[PDB]
Amino acid sequence: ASPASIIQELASAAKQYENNESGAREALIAQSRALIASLEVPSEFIQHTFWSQPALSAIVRLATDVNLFQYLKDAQEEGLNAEALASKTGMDVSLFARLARHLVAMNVITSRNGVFYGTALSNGLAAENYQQSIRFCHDVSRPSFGAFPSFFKGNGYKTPALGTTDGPFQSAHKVDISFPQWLVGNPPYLQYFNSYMSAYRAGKPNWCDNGFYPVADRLLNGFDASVSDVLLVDVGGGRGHDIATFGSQFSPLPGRLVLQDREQVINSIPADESRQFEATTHDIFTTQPVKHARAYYMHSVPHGFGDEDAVKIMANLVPALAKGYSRVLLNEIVVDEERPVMSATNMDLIMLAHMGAKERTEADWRSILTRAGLKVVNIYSYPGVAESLIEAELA
Amino acid sequence: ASPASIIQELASAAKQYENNESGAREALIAQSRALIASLEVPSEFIQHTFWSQPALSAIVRLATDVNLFQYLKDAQEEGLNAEALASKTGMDVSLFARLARHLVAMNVITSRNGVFYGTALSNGLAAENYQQSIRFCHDVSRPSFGAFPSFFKGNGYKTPALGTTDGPFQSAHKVDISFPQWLVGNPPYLQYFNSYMSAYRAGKPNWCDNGFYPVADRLLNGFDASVSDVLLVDVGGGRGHDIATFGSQFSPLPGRLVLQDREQVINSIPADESRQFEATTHDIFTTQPVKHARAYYMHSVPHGFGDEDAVKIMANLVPALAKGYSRVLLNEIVVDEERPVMSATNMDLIMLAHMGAKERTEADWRSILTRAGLKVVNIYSYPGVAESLIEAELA
Ligand SMILES: CC(C)=CCC/C(C)=C/CC/C(C)=C/Cc1c(O)c(C)c2c(c1O)C(=O)OC2
Ligand SMILES: CC(C)=CCC/C(C)=C/CC/C(C)=C/Cc1c(O)c(C)c2c(c1O)C(=O)OC2
Ligand SMILES: Nc1ncnc2c1ncn2[C@@H]1O[C@H](CSCC[C@H](N)C(=O)O)[C@@H](O)[C@H]1O
Ligand SMILES: Nc1ncnc2c1ncn2[C@@H]1O[C@H](CSCC[C@H](N)C(=O)O)[C@@H](O)[C@H]1O
Repeated sequence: ASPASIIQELASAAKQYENNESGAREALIAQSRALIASLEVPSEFIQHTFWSQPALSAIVRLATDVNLFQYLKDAQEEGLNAEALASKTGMDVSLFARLARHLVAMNVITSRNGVFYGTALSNGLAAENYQQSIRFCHDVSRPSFGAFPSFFKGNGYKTPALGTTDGPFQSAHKVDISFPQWLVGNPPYLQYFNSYMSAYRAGKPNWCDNGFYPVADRLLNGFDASVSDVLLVDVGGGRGHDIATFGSQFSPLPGRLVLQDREQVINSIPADESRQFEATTHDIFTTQPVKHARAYYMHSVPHGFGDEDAVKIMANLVPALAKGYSRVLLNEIVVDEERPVMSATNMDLIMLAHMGAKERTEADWRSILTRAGLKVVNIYSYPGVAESLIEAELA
Repeated sequence: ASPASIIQELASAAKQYENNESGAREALIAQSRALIASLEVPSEFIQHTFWSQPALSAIVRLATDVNLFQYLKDAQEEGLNAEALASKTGMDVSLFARLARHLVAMNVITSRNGVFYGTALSNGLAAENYQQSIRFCHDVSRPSFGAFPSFFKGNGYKTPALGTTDGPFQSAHKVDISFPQWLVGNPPYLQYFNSYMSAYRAGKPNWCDNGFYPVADRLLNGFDASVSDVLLVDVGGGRGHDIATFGSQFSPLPGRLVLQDREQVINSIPADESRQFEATTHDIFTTQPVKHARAYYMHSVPHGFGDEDAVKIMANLVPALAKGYSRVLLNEIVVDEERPVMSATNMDLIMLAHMGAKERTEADWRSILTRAGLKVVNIYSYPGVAESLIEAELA
């Protein structure tokens, strides 16, 4: 694809974005990235990859220490010059200006006549769940990626055997314990991860949104309280962000919403009397205790585990499924390995960097499900979103 | 700015690029990066900044250990599938494909029907000087940026006072010596750096190219061998790539070209009977030994030093200058703090993370030059080129 060819494909993607077609925003972004690569000389690729981006990561991390994005949000259309922001942040003015000027250059904040102004991005990054995501990513994930070359040279360029305890995460952070055990042993990073989970794919269509999975036809239609008064269980749902969205979309609810996660996660949920779900403790490596519910939902859970654990996780739902009633809803990335895209590779490498795990093709998922005693009904996807929704049933 | 307005500017700069207008390639990349910023939601920014790019850096680093880009260059348009490259690189084929698919998604290589192919980018990165740049950047510069949050938290968010010994480089690499001393004390990174200086801005218009600095009218016109038989001294020219480029564009040369650097750099230059310059050792903090030359040229040298040192560097040329004849040519970034651009913020932060130094405005440079006993004749710039060309003369 020549630059002239990409310029045309970008202009055609822009028209579809203007027509508000699904995924056209994401397609317009990917055409813009392909155009950059077709134009940059190798020296510019070196400067962007190893100068601009590591410095951006460092400054954005430093932003969470000094309240930078919160000050620019509160300053609104007025903004703040370098002297003002240096005074609020407690920073040397020349230091601040130099760092903020990289943010301007990287399109994270804007400047005009010496004044700095928030963006929708920087205003969005001021929220506490993004603050804690930035901290987790820079303090925890970044060193694991930095250790890929030495670790894989040291292990013979082998895929980590057990995944849980012989990967780049353990070498970077100088431990011989698994990443979940590391989380529990290294506060505040368990809590940052719990906040992070409400942010890693936010602002994208949800599995249950309109045009994606037909929730109303498959779940609400035919829901039967004589079989079970539970409508949906979110197995591994974290603090509940996902099940909370579902409840808001499909109210009045005909049955209960049950959140399941580990006790340390469940205890972290802020008390709210408007809550529509019941926050419960359940370990996915034991048999599912809620019986015959209309739907059992997982999002970004078995993708962190090897084949045997992924088969157990799914098989532990089987004893609770009511034949001809209970849906198994697996909300996970399905790798199309003939068409690689960044949404899948990002998560696959994040899975390698933390859990020594991997993302899966439709064939791999079909195999884990069949071994678990389940079979696929249908797979649903939506343009622009990373994950698919695999509906499964008792084999 | 609005996406629909960036869409038009991108299309406008596309027309300018297809007319081969100066800097239009660089403006199209900039408009492409601006559109992506206007479209990406914060969660996508998080995944790109904190997953895609650190993963990209490490895979490009790992590529230099297993001869990847070279194998893809050898394969030319035939390419290699995952099993073949895994065999050649000595990696598990599953691990290789996962890492190679991120290079595909990030536009570093391409894929069709399970075959991977090199690009102009990956083919260019196979060259040794880029291989060593990659090694330097991921091993040496990467941890320096990674220590920015903790270092400036600890030092009070202050500019490094001395710069050389009190910076994030010393904090990241657990030393209290200067970066130049660290280089000498940590082979092979000195020589990696020396190769790196032929790559960090390669493929961009040089100061002496057509439409930039008028070398012929200012230097060749009026060259007077009765004053001196030396046409140009490159003060701090590394292994001589810049002075070699100059000699080839302006042959047959009317006078001598003299390179000056540290002996540990000069004695790393491959012996070459076709070379057009004389390779000499000279310390920029001693008086310039070559007397009355037509030009004394500096590229990316005093930007690495504080004000007092940079004055000495420029001042040490003054005793050698022939009044009304000798030109001083300083080829450095001139920061426009009314217009932040990646080309200057990149190298400014690079200067901070290695030398504790900074890039300078036109006011800063004029003040240093005046203190050195010099005055500015003119300042030359070129669309899309990071550096300017400041011509100075005896005050
Ligand atoms: C409370 C306790 C007993 C132990 C800790 C339990 C725990 C949090 C375990 C981790 C389980 C797991 C599948 C993690 C796998 C996982 C993701 O899925 C997602 C989306 C992300 C990351 C990740 O590691 C990540 O770094 O960025 C997003
Ligand atoms: C051999 C010896 C005795 C001493 C070592 C002398 C030495 C190499 C000192 C370094 C001097 C100096 C101004 C360095 C400043 C400098 C750059 O300019 C450029 C373009 C780059 C970097 C950099 O640090 C960098 O990291 O990426 C490109
Ligand atoms: N053994 C276990 N039992 C129950 N939950 C577990 C578990 N191991 C990991 N988890 C949970 O699985 C989740 C994976 S991250 C996914 C969170 C949420 N489903 C979302 O997509 O936003 C985490 O919340 C983690 O606490
Ligand atoms: N004290 C000193 N005396 C002479 N050269 C020095 C020096 N300190 C640093 N240098 C040289 O200054 C150069 C800075 S990097 C710039 C290299 C080259 N001018 C280019 O633009 O590509 C290095 O080659 C380094 O060896």
